[PDB]
Amino acid sequence: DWIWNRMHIREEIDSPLPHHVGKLTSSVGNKNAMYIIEGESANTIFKVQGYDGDIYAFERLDREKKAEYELTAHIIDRRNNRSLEPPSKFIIKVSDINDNAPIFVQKIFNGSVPEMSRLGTSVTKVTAEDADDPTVAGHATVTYQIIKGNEYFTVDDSGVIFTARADLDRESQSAYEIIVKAKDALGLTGESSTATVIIRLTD
Amino acid sequence: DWIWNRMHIREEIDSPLPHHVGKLTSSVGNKNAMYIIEGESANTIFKVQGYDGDIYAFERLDREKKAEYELTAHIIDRRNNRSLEPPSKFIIKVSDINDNAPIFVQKIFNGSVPEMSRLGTSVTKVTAEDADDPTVAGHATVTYQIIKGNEYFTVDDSGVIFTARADLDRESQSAYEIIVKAKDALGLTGESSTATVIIRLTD
Ligand SMILES: [Ca+2]
Ligand SMILES: [Ca+2]
Ligand SMILES: [Ca+2]
Ligand SMILES: [Ca+2]
Ligand SMILES: [Ca+2]
Ligand SMILES: [Ca+2]
Repeated sequence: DWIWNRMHIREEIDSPLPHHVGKLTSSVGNKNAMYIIEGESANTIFKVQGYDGDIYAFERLDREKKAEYELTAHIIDRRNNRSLEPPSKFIIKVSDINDNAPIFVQKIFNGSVPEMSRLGTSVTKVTAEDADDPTVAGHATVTYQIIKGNEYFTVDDSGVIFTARADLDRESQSAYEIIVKAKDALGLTGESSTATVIIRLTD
Repeated sequence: DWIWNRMHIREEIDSPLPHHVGKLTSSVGNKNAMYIIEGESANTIFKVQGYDGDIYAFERLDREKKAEYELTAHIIDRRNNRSLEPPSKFIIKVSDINDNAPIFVQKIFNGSVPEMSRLGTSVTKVTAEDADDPTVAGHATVTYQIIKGNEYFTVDDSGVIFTARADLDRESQSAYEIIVKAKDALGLTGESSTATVIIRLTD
């Protein structure tokens, strides 16, 4: 279905308040009429600025705090306070910007793998989460790199760590401490965007 | 009735092209669908910019040239070119700015009034035309001032000229030339802003 009862405003707008959100339109043509709103942050963050039905935002918004607001519109005869229309529900949607980097879910991950496993043996999985909107182009798309120990292990872009060599010998080294870094597809990183993986070689 | 199938963009936008108009929303689905538009200046002035159904304008607009544009939106599966919704009609409205001053096309008006008429006697009506939108915030509200001949006549903000004295005497002076200035209520005046009124006393 087509969804038309929506307004959209970008988060984190850094030009001077207030900021234009969108415009209400009722077909009545009583010019004693006024647009009135109620609902989530109606008349605090979002205010009508008239007489045309324009709604403005009076705070900078963070989609990661609240991503949308449910409001209801009216239109009122200011002579007699009569409601001229049925009220109309709508949503003000806060449009995502890429303002978060992926952050690992743990400071230290642990795994193990038998010594002398074939090249490309899966060891363990690391995970970083990006607080941006995962339905927007790439904003919460996470990619991974090993930045210390990449000669010994590789990582795929799901965070899966694999042996990078077929000759890992427990006698030479029984525990690797490797450093992983995460970074969203638009390049945003990072700290808490690194972590450590302790990988023990088993006998 | 509430009219939700609308977008609005201000005319005579001075910042870098291109300029955000609004956003289409289908509750569909893919994951493989694309927003496609047709209609007045679709795909030349107005283009979808992807992938969330945002429309942008690629020219500056003049409401006085064209005030609105009828378009139809589609949502199409990229794979097989199947439509995924019935099309939806919508209008892109161009929001007025105050960029026109009242213009006198007729620059000489003629009126008459009996000599020795009382103060406040109606003489004639002058009219200047303002090309902006009469439904928006004073933009085409015309006001008038007398800038020559104030001692003898007044003008109201509807352009009606009145006697300013009860002793206008046909034997002493049978004809006056006053000059009227028009400007809109927001102060905009320009090159065609004055007219002469030739007033003759009768009896
Ligand atoms: Ca944010
Ligand atoms: Ca991100
Ligand atoms: Ca964000
Ligand atoms: Ca214009
Ligand atoms: Ca205009
Ligand atoms: Ca004007």
